[PDB]
Amino acid sequence: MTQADVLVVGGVGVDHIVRVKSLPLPVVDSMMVPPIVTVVGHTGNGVALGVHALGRASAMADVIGDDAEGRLIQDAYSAAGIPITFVTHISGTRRSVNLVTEEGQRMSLYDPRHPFEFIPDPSLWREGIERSRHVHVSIMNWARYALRDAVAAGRSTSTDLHDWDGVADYHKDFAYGADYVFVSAAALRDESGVVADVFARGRAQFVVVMAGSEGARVWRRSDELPLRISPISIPGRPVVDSNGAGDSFVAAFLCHYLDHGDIFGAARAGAVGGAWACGTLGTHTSFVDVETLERLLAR
Amino acid sequence: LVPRGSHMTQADVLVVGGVGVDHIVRVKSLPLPVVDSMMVPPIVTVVGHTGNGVALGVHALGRASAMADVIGDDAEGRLIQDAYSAAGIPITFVTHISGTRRSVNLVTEEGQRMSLYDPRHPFEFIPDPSLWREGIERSRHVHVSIMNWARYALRDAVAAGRSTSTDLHDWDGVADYHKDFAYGADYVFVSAAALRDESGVVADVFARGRAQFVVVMAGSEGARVWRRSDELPLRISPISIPGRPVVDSNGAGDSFVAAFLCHYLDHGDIFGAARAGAVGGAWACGTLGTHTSFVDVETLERLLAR
Ligand SMILES: C[C@H]1O[C@H](O[C@H]2[C@H](O)[C@@H](O)[C@@H](O[C@H]3[C@H](O)[C@@H](O)[C@@H](O)O[C@@H]3CO)O[C@@H]2CO)[C@H](O)[C@@H](O)[C@@H]1N[C@H]1C=C(CO)[C@@H](O)[C@H](O)[C@H]1O
Ligand SMILES: C[C@H]1O[C@H](O[C@H]2[C@H](O)[C@@H](O)[C@@H](O[C@H]3[C@H](O)[C@@H](O)[C@@H](O)O[C@@H]3CO)O[C@@H]2CO)[C@H](O)[C@@H](O)[C@@H]1N[C@H]1C=C(CO)[C@@H](O)[C@H](O)[C@H]1O
Ligand SMILES: Nc1ncnc2c1ncn2[C@@H]1O[C@H](COP(=O)(O)OP(=O)(O)NP(=O)(O)O)[C@@H](O)[C@H]1O
Ligand SMILES: Nc1ncnc2c1ncn2[C@@H]1O[C@H](COP(=O)(O)OP(=O)(O)NP(=O)(O)O)[C@@H](O)[C@H]1O
Ligand SMILES: [Mn+2]
Ligand SMILES: [Mn+2]
Repeated sequence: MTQADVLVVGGVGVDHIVRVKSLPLPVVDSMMVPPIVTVVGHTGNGVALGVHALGRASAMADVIGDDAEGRLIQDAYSAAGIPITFVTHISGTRRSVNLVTEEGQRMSLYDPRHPFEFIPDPSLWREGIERSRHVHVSIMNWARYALRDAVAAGRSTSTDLHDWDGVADYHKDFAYGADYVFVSAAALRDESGVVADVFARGRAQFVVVMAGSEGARVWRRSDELPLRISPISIPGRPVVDSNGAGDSFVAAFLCHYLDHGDIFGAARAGAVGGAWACGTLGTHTSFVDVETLERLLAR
Repeated sequence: LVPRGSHMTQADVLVVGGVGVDHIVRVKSLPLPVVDSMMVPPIVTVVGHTGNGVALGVHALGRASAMADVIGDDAEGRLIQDAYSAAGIPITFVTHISGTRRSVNLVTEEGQRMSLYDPRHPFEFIPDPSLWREGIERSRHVHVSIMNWARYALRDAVAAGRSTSTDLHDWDGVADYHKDFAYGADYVFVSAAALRDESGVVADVFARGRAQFVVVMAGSEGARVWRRSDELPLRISPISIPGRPVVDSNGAGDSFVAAFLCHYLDHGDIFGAARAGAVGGAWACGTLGTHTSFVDVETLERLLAR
């Protein structure tokens, strides 16, 4: 209802976390695992929580289900002080089963669940856009038009492409359409070439590549080479689950860049918080606050 | 930690322990691919696990079942609860902080299953026998699922002169965990899967336990029934159902057990019941993991005539 700093569009669901000895899975008919937790998650949700956790004002706009999980999300967001605007789809809330090893390897078994061709009433995101400084668009299929609207409304825009080929046409609208572009180095064949293209064919102001344990890479039009942002080791806090890490990174970065306009400072800030999300198990269970950030950012 | 739920009438089969929740994920193929993210069709969340299987199968066969287990104060715990009220099945339970059992089942378009099982209860946890003792009094037969605490339910059930049965599932024949169930129950079911010296284990069970007979289930190869009297196992042909091809062998053992019991309680024919269980198990193979479907009396009797 009120002004928000970051509007997140889409990307809230439910995650089922199974801790396994190692990946690829053994050859068995039945294997016993430690407790399988069920948490609210998915990329958009991560960013929103992270922003809110940093004292800033976030807000959600997504398609959830008339599920039990839809309602879990609903008053989970009411538990925190986070505005959520949703429409319910018959097909139900997105959810996923994530396999995690005790050393960090992650595989995600993802259930988008919504009709690929489905578009919610644009008022879903359009009202958010009027009351928001920045818009983070998560790569739900319909969310592309939110980005379209957001840019047209002269809001700063961001997106997370996640694993993306660097080739596929699906992600492309987000890659070329958003001001600040985040993507995981995971499936990138020619990062150099992919970045260069985005700069050429899109309104990408800069491109931040997240590469797990080896940190993150920041690309600028001005620099032919990426600025390398080393991963942060937290004194007292070891890595447990790198799920929600990207979203946490993004959350910190945005919050920092919205205030300072320093791109590297924000990248450093994102490296923290990204690292903080690793000290906890379970996607989007723990986020860094302001006080904790500034202490570690002096470090 | 004092039992509650709904239980008032006489029951044919009391199932002790073994109810939980399954998360079913349909996968392209197994062994799992090497990737960071792949999309799958809708992941359904259904009530399941071994005890639940027996109880449901019995219920589907026109007889009266009933549950006694440890569930959680979970959402999944409450899922189970009014799933059992949807059907006409009495459940009596105690709640543990650690929550309801769960499992993640990976299933292929070919039938292949991997189960990631979460017992969740403290291994050393024992509910107050009042959980199952009222059940035992209002029941003709007691099926004990190999939950660790269920160990004493069986003992109590036996002392109450009820006929008893259990499903040991995978068992090498060496572990001491299963032994109390193996030696303590009247009708013993075990999967041939991890049995190294099947013969010797049986001989032992008969010798050191009160096993009246032992039913070895061997998937696609049918089932073997052992008696003290015959030195060789009687082989029960796997049954092919007309109109219903094999698609998913998930739930077959529990289904086998339910049908067997219901038949043996009525007729006392062991080979006859064994044949019925073969049908019940085959029906579960005709079922896809996501649908809960058990054979009724009519289909059973028809196919048992064939
Ligand atoms: C957020 C999500 O992003 C990625 O998923 C996207 C796919 O990569 C896209 O290809 C597209 O999938 C569509 C396919 O083209 C096609 O199958 C069509 O039928 O519809 C599909 C659904 O639209 O869109 C997907 C997003 O909707 C990525 O692969 C996936 O891993 C990402 N989800 C993870 C995010 C987090 C936290 O950041 C975890 O909590 C989730 O469990 C992960 O699943
Ligand atoms: C029903 C379940 O039975 C079997 O699981 C038992 C284990 O084989 C036992 O060794 C014992 O495990 C305990 C360990 O001994 C102990 O050291 C500690 O690790 O705690 C363990 C849990 O108490 O007891 C287990 C039963 O509590 C079998 O291995 C397992 O596969 C069986 N579950 C299947 C049954 C169904 C439906 O028929 C599915 O829903 C499950 O996903 C299957 O896994
Ligand atoms: N082991 C680690 N040690 C320190 N920092 C880490 C570690 N793993 C990840 N990070 C930080 O967290 C960020 C996110 O990691 P990464 O796994 O690359 O994102 P991601 O794979 O896209 N996660 P997701 O958004 O769910 O797809 C990285 O860019 C680092 O800044
Ligand atoms: N592929 C199959 N085709 C036909 N009948 C089958 C097939 N698999 C199993 N059966 C029947 O179903 C019974 C159960 O077999 P089995 O898979 O060993 O039980 P299980 O291992 O306990 N599976 P579960 O129900 O999860 O405990 C067998 O004894 C057969 O009678
Ligand atoms: Mn990501
Ligand atoms: Mn079994």
